[PDB]
Amino acid sequence: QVQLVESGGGVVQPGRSLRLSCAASGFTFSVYGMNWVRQAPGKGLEWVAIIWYDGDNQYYADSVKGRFTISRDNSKNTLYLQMNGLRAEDTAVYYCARDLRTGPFDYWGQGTLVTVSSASTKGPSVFPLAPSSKSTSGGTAALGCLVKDYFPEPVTVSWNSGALTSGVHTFPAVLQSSGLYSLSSVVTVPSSSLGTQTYICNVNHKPSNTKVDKRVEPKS
Amino acid sequence: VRSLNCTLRDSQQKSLVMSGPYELKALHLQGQDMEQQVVFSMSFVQGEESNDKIPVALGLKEKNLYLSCVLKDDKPTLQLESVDPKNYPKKKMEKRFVFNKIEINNKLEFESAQFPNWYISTSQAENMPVFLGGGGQDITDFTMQFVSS
Amino acid sequence: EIVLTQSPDFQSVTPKEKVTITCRASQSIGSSLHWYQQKPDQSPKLLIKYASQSFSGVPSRFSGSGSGTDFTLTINSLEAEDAAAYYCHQSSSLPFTFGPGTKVDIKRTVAAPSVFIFPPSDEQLKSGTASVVCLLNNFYPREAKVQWKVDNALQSGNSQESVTEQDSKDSTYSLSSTLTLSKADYEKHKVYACEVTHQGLSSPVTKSFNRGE
Ligand SMILES: [Cl-]
Ligand SMILES: [Cl-]
Repeated sequence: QVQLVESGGGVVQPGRSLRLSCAASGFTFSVYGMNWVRQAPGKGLEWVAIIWYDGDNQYYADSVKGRFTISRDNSKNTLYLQMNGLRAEDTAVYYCARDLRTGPFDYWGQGTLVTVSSASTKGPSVFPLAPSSKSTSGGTAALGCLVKDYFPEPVTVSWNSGALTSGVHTFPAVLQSSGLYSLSSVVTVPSSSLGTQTYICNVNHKPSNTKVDKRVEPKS
Repeated sequence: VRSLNCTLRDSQQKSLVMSGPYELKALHLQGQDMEQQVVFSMSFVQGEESNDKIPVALGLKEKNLYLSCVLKDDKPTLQLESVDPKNYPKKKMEKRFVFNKIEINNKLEFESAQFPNWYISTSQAENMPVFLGGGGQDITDFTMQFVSS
Repeated sequence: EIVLTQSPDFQSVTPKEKVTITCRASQSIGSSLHWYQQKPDQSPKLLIKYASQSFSGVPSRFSGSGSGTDFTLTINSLEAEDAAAYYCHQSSSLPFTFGPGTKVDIKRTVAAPSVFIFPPSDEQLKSGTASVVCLLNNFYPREAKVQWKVDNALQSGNSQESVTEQDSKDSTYSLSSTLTLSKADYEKHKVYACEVTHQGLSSPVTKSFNRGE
């Protein structure tokens, strides 16, 4: 079957360069046009570049024109993207895609994340989002964990080591002014469970090897 | 203007494909790669109905392009020209886009109506561009297959 | 360059509904308009090629139509798995362009958000910065308005919102609004409130706290 596999994404400093690869199988690679399409976090798809079947021609979007170079190697069934002058705006998941007759993008790869930042690897600070003293009898209380200032993505959050799953909402990360990520994980629980049940958020940031188990208690 | 959607293969069974923004190349394709063939919209234009000749225009059905013939350095040249798809096909098509479709030896020949004795041609060699040519070693004969898919 | 626009930006659909979304081109593109589906943190997939032609393996419920500048994608009886972003793309001329997309979600009964406000912890402000989190929990539709009040004064450019993806069970959204202030700025004021406006609320809901009270 048609298979496209991208590799080469990672964290890169702005102004520096990075090479993306896309290995193809299950079709005559030498007779199909190939493309790169990118998607910045929470944004629409953006076409980056095309290379015709034989590699004697290519075309770029204005946004990448001059900074990026699309190429291929038909003997290795591989598609390339050389990125130069990378900037914060270039942070995106990069997909490789085959086109049919220079028309639709009929097969897509899984995508590779390219992170463009001057930020250093950092484990997060974990603060409690304490359940309110106003939480009434037979009602619900919300509590959580503010996971702040980490780089790069991802951090993972579980509650009571994954024992508590119903009512949990771990929010997608938001990039702050500083160039660091922040998110909160919340859980709603019975207000009557606050004294008898222990609530611990388990935060894990592998890039910095930061494991934090934070107890979330009513304030006194 | 009513036209017919088709693919064209030269007399050596080489298929036609896009290789650039305004370029076609002719190469042999494996059976499973038959879908790669460029889709033409052949329209019948108002003109010279001489015995064995029929005036046609060749648009690319999936692009805002038409084949046209012009001169470059005193030389008749084939090109793919950008058009506004909403105004095409025209019954009164512009002279540059007009080809005389000739039926001979159960085959098709496309002569430029702008340049007599100049035809849509391919080379014997694999993966070379489609051009205006026509002694000589250029291939000028084609077969038309209908688009079903 | 050919620009593509998509309408609406967001669509709420009850499962089994026949739904239609549009794509408009800035210039005539013949039938060279393609439709893609994209689920969050998933690779896009081709649905319809050349306006109205089927693509192998795509469920028969997906249908496309249109020519020139106006194009439509029809979902003939929406299924739960169809909540996704829908993109159109044109290949008539270079450079190739995508439309901005249509996000389709699952319609359910209006659900008011459960609002909670969280002051900054003692351990946070020790390191110099204070965070005020406003939680809107389990609401429908996605549309919610959050305004921060600091001693009955409206705040601007110091808050970041985050919204979860639609829950696969209850079809609700949850949202966090995080007000960031320096330790000093936070120590200058007493009242911190977040006002929430949603279709499920007859009158907007305010959740407040007096700093250290
Ligand atoms: Cl073939
Ligand atoms: Cl179906």
